[PDB]
Amino acid sequence: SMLKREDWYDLTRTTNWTPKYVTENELFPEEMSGARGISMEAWEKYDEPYKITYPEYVSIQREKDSGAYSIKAALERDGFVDRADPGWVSTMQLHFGAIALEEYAASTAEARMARFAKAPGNRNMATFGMMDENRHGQIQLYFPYANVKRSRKWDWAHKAIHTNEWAAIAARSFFDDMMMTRDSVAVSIMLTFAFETGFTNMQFLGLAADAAEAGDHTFASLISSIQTDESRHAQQGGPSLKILVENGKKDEAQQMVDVAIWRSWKLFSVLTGPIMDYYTPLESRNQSFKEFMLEWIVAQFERQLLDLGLDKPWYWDQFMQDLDETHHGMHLGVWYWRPTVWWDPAAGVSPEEREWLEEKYPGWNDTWGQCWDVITDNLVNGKPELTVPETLPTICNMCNLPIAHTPGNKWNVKDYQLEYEGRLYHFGSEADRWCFQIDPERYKNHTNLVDRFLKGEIQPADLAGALMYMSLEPGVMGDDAHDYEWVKAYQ
Amino acid sequence: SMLKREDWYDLTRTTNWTPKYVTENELFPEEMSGARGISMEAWEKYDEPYKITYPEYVSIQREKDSGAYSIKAALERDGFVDRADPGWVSTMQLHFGAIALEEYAASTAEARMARFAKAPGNRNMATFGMMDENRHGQIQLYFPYANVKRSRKWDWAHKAIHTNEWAAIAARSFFDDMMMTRDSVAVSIMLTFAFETGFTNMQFLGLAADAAEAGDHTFASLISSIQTDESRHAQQGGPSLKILVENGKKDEAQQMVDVAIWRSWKLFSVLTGPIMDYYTPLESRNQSFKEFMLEWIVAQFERQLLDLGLDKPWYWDQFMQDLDETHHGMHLGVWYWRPTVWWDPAAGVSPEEREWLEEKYPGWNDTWGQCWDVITDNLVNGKPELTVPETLPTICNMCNLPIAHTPGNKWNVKDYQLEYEGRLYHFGSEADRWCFQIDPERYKNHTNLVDRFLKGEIQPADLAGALMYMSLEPGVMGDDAHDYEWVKAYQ
Amino acid sequence: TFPIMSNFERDFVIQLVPVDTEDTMDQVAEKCAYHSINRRVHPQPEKILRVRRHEDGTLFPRGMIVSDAGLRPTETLDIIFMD
Amino acid sequence: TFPIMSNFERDFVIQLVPVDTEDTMDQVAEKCAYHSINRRVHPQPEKILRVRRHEDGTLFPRGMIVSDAGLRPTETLDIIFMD
Amino acid sequence: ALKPLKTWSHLAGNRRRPSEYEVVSTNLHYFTDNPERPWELDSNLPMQTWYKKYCFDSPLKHDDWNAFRDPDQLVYRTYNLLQDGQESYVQGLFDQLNDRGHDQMLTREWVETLARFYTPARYLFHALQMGSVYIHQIAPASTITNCATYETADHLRWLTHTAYRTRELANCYPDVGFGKRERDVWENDPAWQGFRELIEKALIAWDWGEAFTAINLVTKPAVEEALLQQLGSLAQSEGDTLLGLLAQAQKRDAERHRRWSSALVKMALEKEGNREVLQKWVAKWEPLADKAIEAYCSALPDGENAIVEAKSASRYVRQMMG
Amino acid sequence: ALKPLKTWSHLAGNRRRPSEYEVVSTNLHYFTDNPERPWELDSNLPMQTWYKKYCFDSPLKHDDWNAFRDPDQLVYRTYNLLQDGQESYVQGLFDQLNDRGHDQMLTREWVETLARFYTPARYLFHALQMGSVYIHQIAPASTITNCATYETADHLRWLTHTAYRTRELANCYPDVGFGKRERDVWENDPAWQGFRELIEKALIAWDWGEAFTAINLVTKPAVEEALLQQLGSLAQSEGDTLLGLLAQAQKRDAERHRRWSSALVKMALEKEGNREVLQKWVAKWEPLADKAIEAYCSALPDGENAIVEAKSASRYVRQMMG
Ligand SMILES: [Fe+3]
Ligand SMILES: [Fe+3]
Ligand SMILES: [Fe+3]
Ligand SMILES: [Fe+3]
Ligand SMILES: [O-]
Ligand SMILES: [O-]
Repeated sequence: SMLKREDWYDLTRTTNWTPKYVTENELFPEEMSGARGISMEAWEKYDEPYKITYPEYVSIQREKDSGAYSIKAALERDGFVDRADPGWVSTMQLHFGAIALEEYAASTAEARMARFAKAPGNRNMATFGMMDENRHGQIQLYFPYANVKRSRKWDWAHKAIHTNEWAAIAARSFFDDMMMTRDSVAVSIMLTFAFETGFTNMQFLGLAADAAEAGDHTFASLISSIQTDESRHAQQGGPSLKILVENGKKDEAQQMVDVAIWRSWKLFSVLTGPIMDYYTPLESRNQSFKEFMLEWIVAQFERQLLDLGLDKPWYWDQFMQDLDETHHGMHLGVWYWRPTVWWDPAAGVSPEEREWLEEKYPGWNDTWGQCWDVITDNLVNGKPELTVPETLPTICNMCNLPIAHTPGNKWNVKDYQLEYEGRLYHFGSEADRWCFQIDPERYKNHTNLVDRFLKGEIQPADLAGALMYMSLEPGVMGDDAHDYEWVKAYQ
Repeated sequence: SMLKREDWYDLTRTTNWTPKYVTENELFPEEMSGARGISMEAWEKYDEPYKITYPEYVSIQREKDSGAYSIKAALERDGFVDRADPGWVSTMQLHFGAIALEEYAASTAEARMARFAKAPGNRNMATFGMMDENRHGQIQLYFPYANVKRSRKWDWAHKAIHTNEWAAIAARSFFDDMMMTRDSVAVSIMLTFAFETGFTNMQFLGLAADAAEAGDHTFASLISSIQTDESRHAQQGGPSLKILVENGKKDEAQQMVDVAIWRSWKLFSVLTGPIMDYYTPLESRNQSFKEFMLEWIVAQFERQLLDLGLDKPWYWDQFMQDLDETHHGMHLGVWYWRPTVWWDPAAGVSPEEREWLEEKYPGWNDTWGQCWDVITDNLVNGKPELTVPETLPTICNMCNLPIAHTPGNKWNVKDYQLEYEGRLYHFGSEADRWCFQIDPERYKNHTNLVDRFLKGEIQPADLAGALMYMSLEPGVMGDDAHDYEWVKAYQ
Repeated sequence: TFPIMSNFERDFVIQLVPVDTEDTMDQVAEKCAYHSINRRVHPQPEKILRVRRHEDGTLFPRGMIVSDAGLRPTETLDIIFMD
Repeated sequence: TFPIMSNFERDFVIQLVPVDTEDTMDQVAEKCAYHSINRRVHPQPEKILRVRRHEDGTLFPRGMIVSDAGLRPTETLDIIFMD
Repeated sequence: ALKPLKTWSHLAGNRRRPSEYEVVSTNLHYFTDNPERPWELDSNLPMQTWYKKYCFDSPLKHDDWNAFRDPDQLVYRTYNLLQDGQESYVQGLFDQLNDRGHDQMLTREWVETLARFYTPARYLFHALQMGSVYIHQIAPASTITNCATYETADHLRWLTHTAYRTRELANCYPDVGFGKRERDVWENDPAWQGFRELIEKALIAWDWGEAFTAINLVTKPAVEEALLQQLGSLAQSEGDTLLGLLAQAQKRDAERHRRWSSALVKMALEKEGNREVLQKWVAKWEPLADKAIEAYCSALPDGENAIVEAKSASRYVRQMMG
Repeated sequence: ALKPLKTWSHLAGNRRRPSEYEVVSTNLHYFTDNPERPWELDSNLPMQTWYKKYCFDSPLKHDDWNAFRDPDQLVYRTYNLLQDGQESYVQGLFDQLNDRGHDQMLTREWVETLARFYTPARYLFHALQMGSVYIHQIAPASTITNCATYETADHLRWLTHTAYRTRELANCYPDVGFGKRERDVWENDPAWQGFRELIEKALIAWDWGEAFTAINLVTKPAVEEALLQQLGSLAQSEGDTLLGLLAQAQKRDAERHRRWSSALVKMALEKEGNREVLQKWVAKWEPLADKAIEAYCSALPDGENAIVEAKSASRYVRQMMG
């Protein structure tokens, strides 16, 4: 016969002991552990809600891959990718390039907790989390590898994070700050709670939905399967937060949550927002980026913060309003500077699309539509040279994304500058500047793309030079997804 | 460490012994064994070419189902079946209704060999074959079951073989004769060699190809997976044939092969021929039914018969010519009598389709096209009542299929009648009558649908009565697949 | 009622066609034409429909009746166009 | 060469715009308009382009030169339409 | 017109949603549709007569054998998942016990006991395989047939374990005759003649009901208690941990066969007269089973005790079925 | 324009078609792209300093650590297929040995030996888990990291087997203190102090090269020979067939860890000076391993012999790596 899990589970996490040959501080260095004065005994109250043991893990995960890899092989010779909508293709290339190696890097963030967390249950769940991200990094290399012969852009699934292309810098800026350079406890909070529980867990659900809707069952099964691993390790932050609150560290906990949620939001505004409201075909749009955020993200955070005894971040109201604009600016920025990215941005501003946008965002045509009006006229009148840039946009020193906002009739573009020790920093928002001010030494001498350009690190010092500095060459450099097909609707 | 298979395989088949408490004839009754005077020692020379052991079997078959069932579940909510071409839908409903329970019945044909074959290696391979058909019957119930809510026609995947609908009678006529009522050795020859090796092994390959081409990946994976099990047990006939030839039974072996190949061909002419040349969309037709038969079936048989020291059957030349006609008649018969079947037959005679038919079959429009001309005019002139029958076609007493052949300018429809002990039998060909004459007691008092109608067993004695006798009711009764859409091309 | 199998010229299939023992070959042909002419075979106003035993090809006189044809029940008959 | 960040009225993004220390606010505005006017912002022939410090809103005289503006390198400037 | 159902029409109004098992296994045989002419051919063919005499005319009766349900609800898909796990266990035992030289540690005496008592079971196990595959082809319902289907695969499984181990033993003790001598032991050794007479005669009991009884109710319990239980326990006490664990693993398949056999008897007892029919067949066959157990176990060390235990345990199988 | 390749650009012109393993595992770390500022933030953060000091400045050197290749070519997909099979074996042993009351047959003396020598290893095994997960996060190449990744999962696997068995033992012998006392034995019993001092100190050797050496080259071989080999053999001779087979099964994971560790040392020896760097770390740590083996094995029956065998076998692991 066999024992029930509940009868022996606790012994798997009864692993703390009192060091004698070394000190506790040597074994669990504060910069790596983040125990924050809270004792080993108190961290032992940590109790993960979603439990799993080794044998259950390998059995279950074995079946997940059997399924996902089986779907891939069965649909491979069908060549769906060769007849898929350009916007969908670009969606995947963007996805893989930004994510693949960051997923893998996350296995090291989990490993940070597996070694240094003082909570035994946290160390074992992080070992499974480490394995999950190992899987996510590998399977997300394996799937796009099938398309390397179709376009050099697919090579960026591996390459992107190894380059200085602006989007990749923004990605590393976020990921290195949230999970690679923080103590164990901070990681469980900022990565596991704020980013995975708060954003990606639901997003991957929507992504898999869109993939199915687009007729891409391979990618649909991929994302769908990866998503099921998320809850298992995204759970880690909750217990850590309760421990910090139960003791005297609620403000420290609140500050980590505030920072992580804002940084996650900014990355999201550029990697997901544009895709939902512009790349996905009008007929396949269930809801708008804003509707998705409210229904699936914002409500859940409020719910969660309440149950943990935390507050809504100070910027919550601004965050609410920004749902109308931010992504629209990131999309316009990405499309205008299209040759600076490794995928083809879809304009998404045809008459039909613009009326939809007006529905979902009253005032869009008077604001955002204005810029797109000039772009369109130029394309109609054979002046495409005016739809590509000749300079670099101002980059935020925190999120490393372009500083952009409401244009046209309700012009409201602002820069939250900051002079610190002789240097002038630029921020795309109040919260971004705040993230810097609460911990200046963490960001101080970092330089964004513009800072480097102005320092002389990009040579030759021009756009062609900036492009080589970012490892971008013809073939991967982006252009309009549907090859300006939508222009014909205007003559 | 582990042993290599080759080192211990033979012990798994060293299982014959000399009975003492019973006689050899009691243990292996001739009517069930078919040892045919050839000794136990001589049957022990049986040596299957594709070997497999229990552990390898469960491991490999476990993975096959994991894959097939995974594909099904991943594509289920996509509802492909709701937007698939009507001809494709009808192709599957026909497939499942004819096959599903016959696959299951085949597990009993294999079991016949597993018990009664005197060749040890034959008994073990038949045990795996028994398991294969168990799988084929179950998975081919499971997959169509997903569509029962879409149409009552899907219920025939289970029901068909339990009814007296003419197509089902033709199916049981073939299957019961080939595998259910023959001795062990005869089964290995007629089922395993002639039908599975000779016909279905390659056909399922083409079927899976067409499914993929049609965009039905679920069905494509299903058939593709089932096909891989075929070789493992279809191999059984070869060794049996060599044993019979090595000894003094070449003529007996030849006669079984001749019969089985002809009966298989007739069933094929109605279940596959029509589908390839009429149901599959013109643009998705790789080759014609005739081209397929020549390239993949005929050549292989000649190859095989040569290597075994057997001849080409006496009817080979006629069989060659019939590739031009037979299926065309079965298709016309099925479409005209459409309400008598459980799927919707696709006419497949649009201008584009008719020119293709003329290419693949020079003389089609002058012969077959003639009948279709009258049908079309009637449909164009609003006389659809003339495109359905008011009587029953003459049925062959061997294949239980309609007696049909070349019409129009090269009219060549013939009936190979035979009077035997006071009764007049009708046959759709020379070989069909021959199958009866070489073994009259096997078929003698069997009655086809027409014989029953004329005997008074179908009451009320009219078409509406014949329809109820065949368990056919509105909802399942067939009609034109594309709802006469193709008629518009003629006004 | 007497059953016979009708193999109508230019048609593609042999069909069951019940006739009467008192029917004339011309009347037999009329009953057979019902299931073939204007269904899948074009009419031939000029020609005359004749009936001949399918097995040996014996041609039956237009006026001969089923009862004297010495047919076996279910006998196959060819219905052909002639002058 | 002196770098400044251009926040052009009605545009959606702030851009890097290198200017010269001897440039006039009008000449600065001209260099900024290059990256915004006719790209994503419509011209306004009637109006006049003016330059004001983004942080505090200080309005600079059309004729003042960069060298006397007491700007910090990379300073953000609003280029607005005025009478 | 006919409206589509939510399940197969023969399961419609089943109350609860049909399981995968019911969906794929039930009411599949069509030869029972026409008792007077089961097959679509002349009604006087030898096979027509065979099914009418041994299936339809059996003294085991029911009005609806198709109502039978396997208690384990085994499907092909789940059968392979189950056994793939069990084989991973047995293969691991083989592989790792070989790694530590398990066979080299057996005593010469035990090695000789294996040559006599163990290896030759490949003949008895294959005979069981043939015995259950016959039940498969003559049973009146598809749900009954499937149980025999998977049972047949299990018998081949035991044969295979035995063939594999015989080779390993021959490699380790090439002078014993492992692999060569088994047929002569099975045919001639008095220890095997009880079982040999029992299975040979049972293999020609054609009536589906008597076959089920002779094979499943009488023979298998006797073989299982003698070759798996008794020999298995002896193996453990003699230092052969491998055979001890192997026999226990195979006993799991045997337990499953007893479960469905028990469920079929339970269903048969719903009708008056079947209990007597079954007890009559058991009284006819039981004496040969006693004889089989006696000849085999009496030759083992502490035979008299092994005999009492085997007789007792096998009889208990039937006693608990009523 | 750039033409698409047939593989990843970093593997282009690799001669032979890249395997799944190479496709998913190679050149994945990006922190090694900028040695002066590994992370995309201020270059003076504590973590920047940590990687520059313990990864980049290590005395173990290569020009291209990314060229390392796991000899077993383990991927996530294949790791789970492999271990799912091995767990089916171990779980089967647990399940079926429990069925035959294996634990009830142990002698009181052996049960007490288990409480002392066996159960408390959950602490040593978890420490190994922590030890290898640290190697994961500080290694200079992704192919090196992955080996540590799967090795960490294996250590958790052993911890888990141990936790499960501790419960079973506690259920069978509730008065022994199984499950409660382990921490006190690990902390206080002289038999465990050698190992405890060794692993605690090794857990703070931050240099990736020294961590690899202290953990993989010195500590693990000592733990494996003492707790798996020696205790495992003793178990078998004492009637605990379960622990004997379990330890042998876990040894398979240990063999795999030695294989990749051996391949990494082989690669390191391509460069002049690394042999000396490694031998220097081994000379520093080896004395603590001897101490660990001595305190543990001397307390076991026939300790002096167990000590010689463990010392000999563990040293042989390194000797065969040169
Ligand atoms: Fe992930
Ligand atoms: Fe994650
Ligand atoms: Fe099959
Ligand atoms: Fe088959
Ligand atoms: O994840
Ligand atoms: O098959």
